[PDB]
Amino acid sequence: CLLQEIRQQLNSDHRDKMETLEIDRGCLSLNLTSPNISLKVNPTRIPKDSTTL
Amino acid sequence: REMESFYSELKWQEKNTLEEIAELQGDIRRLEEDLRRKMMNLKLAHTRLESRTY
Repeated sequence: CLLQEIRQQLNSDHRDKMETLEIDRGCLSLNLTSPNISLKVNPTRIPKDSTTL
Repeated sequence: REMESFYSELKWQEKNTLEEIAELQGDIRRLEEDLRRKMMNLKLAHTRLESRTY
């Protein structure tokens, strides 16, 4: 049973990190002369969780 | 005699001023498109800021 719970939580972590991978690599893809680039509302805002390093 | 001297000097001076003005106009136009480039850069910056939200 303990190993089962270990497995499920590690799977959750894996999905989290791969989502982060995709988001960051799309950010890298974005470059000049883009269709969806625009002025954003309070881009200076701070997130509501703000986890540290 | 002194009439003619005055006249020639003034003509040369106005020629000089003409060329200076033309150069100034070109320069101002250039700075204007430079400004447009800065606004496009700001668009890029805000979009990159937004992208980290998700």
